[PDB]
Amino acid sequence: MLKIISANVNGIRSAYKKGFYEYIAASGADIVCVQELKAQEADLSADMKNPHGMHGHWHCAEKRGYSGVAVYSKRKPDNVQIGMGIEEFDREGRFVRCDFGRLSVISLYLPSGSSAEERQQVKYRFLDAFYPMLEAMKNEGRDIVVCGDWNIAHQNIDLKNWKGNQKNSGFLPEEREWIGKVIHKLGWTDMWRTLYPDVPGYTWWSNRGQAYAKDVGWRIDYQMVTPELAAKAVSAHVYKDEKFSDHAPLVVEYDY
DNA sequence: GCTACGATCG
DNA sequence: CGATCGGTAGC
Repeated sequence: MLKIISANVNGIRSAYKKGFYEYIAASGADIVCVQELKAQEADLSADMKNPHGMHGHWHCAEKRGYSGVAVYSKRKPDNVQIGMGIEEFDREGRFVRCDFGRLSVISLYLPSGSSAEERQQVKYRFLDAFYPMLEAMKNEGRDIVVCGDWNIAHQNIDLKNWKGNQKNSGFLPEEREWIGKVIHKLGWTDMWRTLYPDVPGYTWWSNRGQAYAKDVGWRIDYQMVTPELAAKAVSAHVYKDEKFSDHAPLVVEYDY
């Protein structure tokens, strides 16, 4: 079985002190896509680049302790693409792609717009520039899994307080509509929602109040999958036995 | 300190 | 409903 994990680690150095390194192996994952390294290559230990002898490819931001994504895999990729090919966003290290024969897996960290209006605008620009990339990849006809933190909840079921967040970055009408377009217009499959139509499956919880304790969370981490491979998905779960971050790892198993 | 990233309650 | 009520990671 092909096990792919998507985990926003909220600082790889921090997560490695919480037991995330051991989790990489114990999970039995074949491919692990991580987001928010919050570190540059020089700050990464050998074990943070190639954990447990796994191959690894990362894209770090130009600013220190910020963003950054990576893809670890037991198998050696026959091709690697660091960045979207758009400087505006590659400055922030938000996109990595690895090709494994007929398969391709991406680690994505989509920009947040909650800090300020200017960052919301930047986020919308990212949607504009990434949408055509999703359409192209979809047209490749090959098996593709885009894991990562998309920073958008799609429907009411995807967050605890949908009524009160309709004017907040992450659940704005325009954003929800964008996700909807990716799924239906482009034809991508929200793997979790298709596997478990009724299960909320939150993957993130705010630091405010007692959000985590009360399970006041959002589902903003995805594995968007192409049709053929999506139909081969057998199960998935949000790992919460341990906590290495304010995000929880999203695990999906495929009958390849 | 800084940067950067909405649950609670009146 | 609108007003106010931010913990964390790394610099």
